[PDB]
Amino acid sequence: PGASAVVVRVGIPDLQQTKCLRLDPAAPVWAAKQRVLCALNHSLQDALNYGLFQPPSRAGKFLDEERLLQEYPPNLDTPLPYLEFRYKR
Amino acid sequence: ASAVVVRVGIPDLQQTKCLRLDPAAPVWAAKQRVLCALNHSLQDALNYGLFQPPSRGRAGKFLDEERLLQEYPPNLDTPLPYLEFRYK
Amino acid sequence: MREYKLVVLGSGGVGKSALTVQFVQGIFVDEYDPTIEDSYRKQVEVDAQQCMLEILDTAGTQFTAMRDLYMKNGQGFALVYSITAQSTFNDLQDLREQILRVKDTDDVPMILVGNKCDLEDERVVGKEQGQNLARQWNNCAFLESSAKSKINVNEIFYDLVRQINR
Amino acid sequence: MREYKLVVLGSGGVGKSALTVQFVQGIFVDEYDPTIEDSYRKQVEVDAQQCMLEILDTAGTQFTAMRDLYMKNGQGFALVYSITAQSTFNDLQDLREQILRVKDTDDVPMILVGNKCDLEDERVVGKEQGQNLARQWNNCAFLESSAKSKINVNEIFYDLVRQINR
Ligand SMILES: Nc1nc2c(ncn2[C@@H]2O[C@H](COP(=O)(O)OP(=O)(O)OP(=O)(O)O)[C@@H](O)[C@H]2O)c(=O)[nH]1
Ligand SMILES: Nc1nc2c(ncn2[C@@H]2O[C@H](COP(=O)(O)OP(=O)(O)OP(=O)(O)O)[C@@H](O)[C@H]2O)c(=O)[nH]1
Ligand SMILES: [Ca+2]
Ligand SMILES: [Mg+2]
Ligand SMILES: [Mg+2]
Repeated sequence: PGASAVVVRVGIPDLQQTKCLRLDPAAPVWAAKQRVLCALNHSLQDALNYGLFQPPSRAGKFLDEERLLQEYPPNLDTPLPYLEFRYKR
Repeated sequence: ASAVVVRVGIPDLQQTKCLRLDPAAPVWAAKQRVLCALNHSLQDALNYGLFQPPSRGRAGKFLDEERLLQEYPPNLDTPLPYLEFRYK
Repeated sequence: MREYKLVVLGSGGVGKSALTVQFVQGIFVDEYDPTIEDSYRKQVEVDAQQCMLEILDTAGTQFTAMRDLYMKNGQGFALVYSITAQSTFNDLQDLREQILRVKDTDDVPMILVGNKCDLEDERVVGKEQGQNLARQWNNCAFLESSAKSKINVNEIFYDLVRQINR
Repeated sequence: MREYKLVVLGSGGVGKSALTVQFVQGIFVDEYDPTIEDSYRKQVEVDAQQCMLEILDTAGTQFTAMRDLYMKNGQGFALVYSITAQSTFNDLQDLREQILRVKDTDDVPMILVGNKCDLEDERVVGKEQGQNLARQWNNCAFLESSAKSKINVNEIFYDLVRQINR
């Protein structure tokens, strides 16, 4: 990790927020979720039950948290890659 | 609604930080605040847990992450309550 | 191996944390997260001796009971202002007087630090102002630094170690 | 993550190796071991970006075949003299001209370094000599450094990096 970063817009529908964040492509998905949690300023209940989620480009899905973020290629519609943070339980 | 100041030592970084923690929220959420205050300086960060170190009449133990923070009475050693962030 | 208890003090937002994290970790903290009290330990080589530095990064004046315990226990002090805020420079005088009261003497290892010297366009405190203040503090050590540019960062802590050694 | 090819030049004994090792490893090399050619790689953060510095520490002004190679491949050059030795200062003009002739332009990232500034009792080269020289070198960057005191060491290499990014 460490060498690079990529800007990704992250939508949190339960907060009706989106945030653009720098995420580490060579880090696990769980560390990208860690960055999203630290950007929300503890505004989420049961936040640890939320997971990063790829919208349909089709049909969506939660990202495997053990995978490196770069294992999920970006959607090339958007100028910035787009992910969602949704309740996973 | 509430907040209290807790001194958290991270032995693997050899650093300590005073943080405002919510006693009425679960321990995992107090751990979330510790994580956010380290930026990303800790490798393998999620394998760390909040730990009550040994002190006077008190053995060391990892805090149960599903209990509310306030269910662990603070140690009486220091002016501020003291916890550590330790690898598992 | 000897230990040195160093204390970074100053008003809020001047760069106390960024100077400390720059020195200890080699990264620049672009965020402003208000500190209550942070401690760092780091082993370095100073004048060919291995040294254990204990750096206490403190809050902005807030926490007045805590202040007396880190003033009694610190061996050397970095007094930090920002060259872009006059108010943070004026606050440094009552801060040094409190170190001298608590320790009962004026021979206290000390360095005055004007931080954010990379922000020339926003300079409000001229360099000569800082040099004059250091001189009236019993010819105190004086540096202009930049945590963002990594200019004169380690020089701050190495000079306190040297003052402690002498 | 970009790579920066930095070259440290100067006559023998001015402190080319000590500066490099102080910056790379954080220790002071008290020995004088005559250098043929050493290289070091170190990942550092400069101006919020991770950078891979490759630092080439050269022989005296000597091993001519290698000298032509690191002048064509180097991106930034630190020209080092000792403040205790006037001849090592006089030696630098020729170097600066050799570099420019090989690059075929005067727009070459460069920094002039007066090392051993801790040795005030042995100074023969005034700071203003180095300032005037640097001015003649199209307002070249200029620093007085001490590899022994760790004063203005990282500032040398970080300034080269900023020059290359421009
Ligand atoms: N341009 C510039 N900005 C700086 C410099 N140092 C700190 N800053 C910024 O100024 C703000 C204040 O930084 P802090 O280090 O948090 O200041 P502090 O309040 O003295 O430190 P604390 O102990 O945490 O309270 C931060 O956003 C820094 O990124 C500097 O040298 N140059
Ligand atoms: N007092 C003092 N001595 C220094 C300083 N820097 C280097 N020296 C000493 O000067 C001698 C020569 O240092 P080197 O770093 O080997 O000089 P150099 O010939 O330019 O380096 P090479 O590329 O290895 O040949 C060594 O004994 C150093 O310890 C300094 O900043 N202050
Ligand atoms: Ca330095
Ligand atoms: Mg701060
Ligand atoms: Mg040598």
